[PDB]
Amino acid sequence: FKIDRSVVEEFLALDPDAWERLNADYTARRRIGEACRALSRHAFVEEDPSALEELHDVLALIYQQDFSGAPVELLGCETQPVLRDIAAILEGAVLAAELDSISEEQISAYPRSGKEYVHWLKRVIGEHPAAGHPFYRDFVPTRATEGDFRFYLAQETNLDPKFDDILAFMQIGAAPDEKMEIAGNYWDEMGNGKPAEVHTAMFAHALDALDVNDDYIRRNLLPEAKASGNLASCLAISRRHYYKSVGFFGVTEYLVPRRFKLVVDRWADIGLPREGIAYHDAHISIDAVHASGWFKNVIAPAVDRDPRVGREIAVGALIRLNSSQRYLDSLLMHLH
Amino acid sequence: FKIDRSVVEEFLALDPDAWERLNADYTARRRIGEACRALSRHAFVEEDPSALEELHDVLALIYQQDFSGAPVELLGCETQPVLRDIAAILEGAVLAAELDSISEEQISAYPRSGKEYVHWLKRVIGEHPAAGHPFYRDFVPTRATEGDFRFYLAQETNLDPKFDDILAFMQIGAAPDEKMEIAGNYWDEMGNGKPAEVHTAMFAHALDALDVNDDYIRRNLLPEAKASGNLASCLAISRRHYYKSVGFFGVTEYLVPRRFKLVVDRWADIGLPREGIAYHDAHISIDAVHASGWFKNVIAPAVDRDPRVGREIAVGALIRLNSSQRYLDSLLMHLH
Ligand SMILES: N[C@@H](CCCC[NH3+])C(=O)O
Ligand SMILES: N[C@@H](CCCC[NH3+])C(=O)O
Ligand SMILES: [Fe+2]
Ligand SMILES: [Fe+2]
Ligand SMILES: [Fe+2]
Ligand SMILES: [Fe+2]
Repeated sequence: FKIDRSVVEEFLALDPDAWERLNADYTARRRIGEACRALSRHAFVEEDPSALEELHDVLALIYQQDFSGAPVELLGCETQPVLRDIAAILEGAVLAAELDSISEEQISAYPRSGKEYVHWLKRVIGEHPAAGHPFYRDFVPTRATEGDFRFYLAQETNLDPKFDDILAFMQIGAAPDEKMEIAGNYWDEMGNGKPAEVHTAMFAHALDALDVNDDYIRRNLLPEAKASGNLASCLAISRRHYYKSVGFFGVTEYLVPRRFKLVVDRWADIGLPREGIAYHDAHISIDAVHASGWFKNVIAPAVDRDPRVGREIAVGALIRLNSSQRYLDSLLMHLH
Repeated sequence: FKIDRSVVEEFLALDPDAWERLNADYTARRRIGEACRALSRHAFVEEDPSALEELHDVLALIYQQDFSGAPVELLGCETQPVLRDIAAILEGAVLAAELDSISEEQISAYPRSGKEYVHWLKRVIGEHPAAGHPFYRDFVPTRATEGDFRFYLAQETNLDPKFDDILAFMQIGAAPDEKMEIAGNYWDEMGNGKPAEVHTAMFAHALDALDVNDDYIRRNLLPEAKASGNLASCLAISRRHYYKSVGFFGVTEYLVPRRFKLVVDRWADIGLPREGIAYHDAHISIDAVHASGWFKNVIAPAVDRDPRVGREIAVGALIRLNSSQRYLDSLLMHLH
């Protein structure tokens, strides 16, 4: 028995009684798990490109159930016993592969106090090529066309359309200082209460401005873009990945202003719809404040509370940087 | 093989390799599930009081992992395959028992438009005895002592200490109007950014004012209080329970002002610490606004979007009312 996206699609078509029957059958569930481990092996031991994309198509479908409003037809279907087993197996393989790229020396030399840790982390980020990737530094200012930006924005649907809920998952159970900062960040994503300023709505308008429609996205989404989106989902939704999440989205906020400024200037230079740039325009200022608040009020207090979490935060930062690098290298390569 | 709280405690003591070994052994996992179904039968078919409390002690331990910041020692432990199977089985039994108390006629006669549905729901709530329970209407104004309030507050740790995260879970994936309202409610729970006004912090101060310490809570928490807390957790953390959640916490906001006004007036009448009443004092005004916003901006738009969800919202409201009734009846009975 093989597992792939269509198999999980079929699962999600079952009615509530079919799900209950599947959930009671641990022989069928063992078979599902074994199929997941085999898919994992093809994806990350063999590194078969098709199996890797299949694995991320499966994870993306499951996270869709975690992150999207459930349809009325699914309300009685107990999907957690099977979907969480599938996600645990494929996630474990995805994360083991990220960790294979991270050395112990990268994640252990940090100072064991909060303010010092922030300086160290900013330096560690600055050394990574993703912090100044040529897609933003060279390709965008000098060559990016409307067709380029439309392809790029399609990749970016992996993260931006769900940033508010990533923050809402993350802050669950967080200590007070960290929680307060993530809460204020979430409230900013929610337009501070003004529907026109909600960030997902403004991102959607940029997508409409370049006709980044759902079918264009489906055809053009890169495997590395899928993996980036899946990593962000994976880390946000488990409490135990919280400190990884802190590093992963700390890097994210930190890098947005330099990246979006390059996109915005080029977007205006080639006369693209001023309506669409509003999303990126906004974040250039906002995320300088978000990055500063995140370092000062999330990362530094967590490290001061328990310096052992500096290692987790560093892992999550490097996961963000490494996966961003693979995504931008693949993106630039497809854009020629 | 039997399952109980201590067995799940032992699971949570395993190291990451032990969890990985357990997760790969579907024979051990089948045995765990079968033990859960047997515990369920004792709890809800036999209605053995001890098995029922054991079942809710197990669920409470699992939800603790879902809602609490993970300790550094647990960060590498993949608990989802087993804990989610246990939760799915015990939850299914808890919810089937709630639904046994809900008739089809209760949840089908509603008007299929949002503003009308709100009037109908408010009437349905008004007919339930939990909407004017004698614990608040008779016992509190005339007899409640400091020792009574301390016992009561211990029961209330089932819900209030996690209300902000219940809202954060709920709003995941919500449609825009509903999301905006839940977001503003969450931001209010977060003191609108002022740490002194964060609601969990003010609830904790009321607990300190009466010495509602962790050991007092552990000894005095009633089984119905545990079930109330577990219901709230169960509904909030699954997307498919969202519309139940909408009814469950809609009833919650609606009932707070009348309930807290009675508690506050009596608290002041018997000279208890003015510091502690600040929590309840605040909510009397705030939750009149929260209830109005919830009906107008969560319930009515959801029903106007898809009237089929009126049935789910009604189920969740009645689950709240029924479980509140059992909890307050048991509470009043223990207070003599
Ligand atoms: N997609 C952006 C992050 C935007 C964060 C959402 N507010 C990036 O990869 O740089
Ligand atoms: N424990 C309260 C609900 C308080 C809601 C938290 N802000 C009740 O049962 O009425
Ligand atoms: Fe944003
Ligand atoms: Fe931001
Ligand atoms: Fe509150
Ligand atoms: Fe409220």
